[PDB]
Amino acid sequence: GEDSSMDDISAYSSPGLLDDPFSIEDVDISLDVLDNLAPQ
Amino acid sequence: HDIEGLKQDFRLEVGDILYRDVVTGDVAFFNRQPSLERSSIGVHRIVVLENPKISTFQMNVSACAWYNADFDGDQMNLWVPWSVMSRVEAELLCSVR
Amino acid sequence: IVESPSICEGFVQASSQTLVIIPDNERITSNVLTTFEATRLVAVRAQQLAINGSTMLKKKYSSPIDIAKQELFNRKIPLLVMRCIKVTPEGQKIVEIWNPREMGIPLLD
Amino acid sequence: PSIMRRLPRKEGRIRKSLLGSQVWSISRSTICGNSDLHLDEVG
Ligand SMILES: [Mg+2]
Repeated sequence: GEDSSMDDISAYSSPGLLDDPFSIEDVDISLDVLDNLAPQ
Repeated sequence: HDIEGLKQDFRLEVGDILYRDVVTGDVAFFNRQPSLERSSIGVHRIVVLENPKISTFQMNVSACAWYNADFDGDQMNLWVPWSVMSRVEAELLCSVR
Repeated sequence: IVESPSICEGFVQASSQTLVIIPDNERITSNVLTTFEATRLVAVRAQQLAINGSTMLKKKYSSPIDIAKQELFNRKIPLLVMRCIKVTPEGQKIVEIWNPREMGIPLLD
Repeated sequence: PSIMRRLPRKEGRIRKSLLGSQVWSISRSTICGNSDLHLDEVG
């Protein structure tokens, strides 16, 4: 009960935690020219 | 053949293909992303800026309505047709008029 | 009973077609070239001039594109427009052949 | 690495290689104003 050699690694983090509305996935625009989307 | 590697030819032979520099009056496809409208790609007549200090694509402010563009840092693509078939099609179909 | 596949089916090669030209008095499509058709005619003629260079145009021009445009405008272009109307299941390919030297040209110069 | 993972997403085979294309003979630069150019002209 005191052993820590086989503790879950994912339990050291904070425990616990379809389309992204903000991701430009269907927009085919170059990543070097994204300033065209600036609100201006 | 490169043009520096040949200098003994007095002229060109009929049938050769010469790749020449882009001059004033050539048509060019001019595009701003995202291309949401049909006017997002238009064909413009090229004016070559002889000042070596200029690196920008310059256009009239009244042409910005085609591309939804402005001059706050937008970048636009430009390719010049070289083949005859695409260079005919640029003039007759894709001209911004 | 539905037995093993036979050679009568399994053909990948589509059978050849017969080009059926609609008689000139029964043509339904417009007698005016579309902008697409005129552009295609000029482009094809200009490329072929870049290949051959033989034209019957009286005036002299320094570009294949100018020669092709003037051939279209002066009704001297050696090309035809074939408008494919239908492909019949019995093999026929019904098309309309249009002579661009006697059609209306939409382009301007 | 798998054969069928090459297809699906925006960076996949269909959307990146077939529906779009890297091309030669093209240029890009910042755009600028010029009131001496006609509407159908580009500097
Ligand atoms: Mg901007």
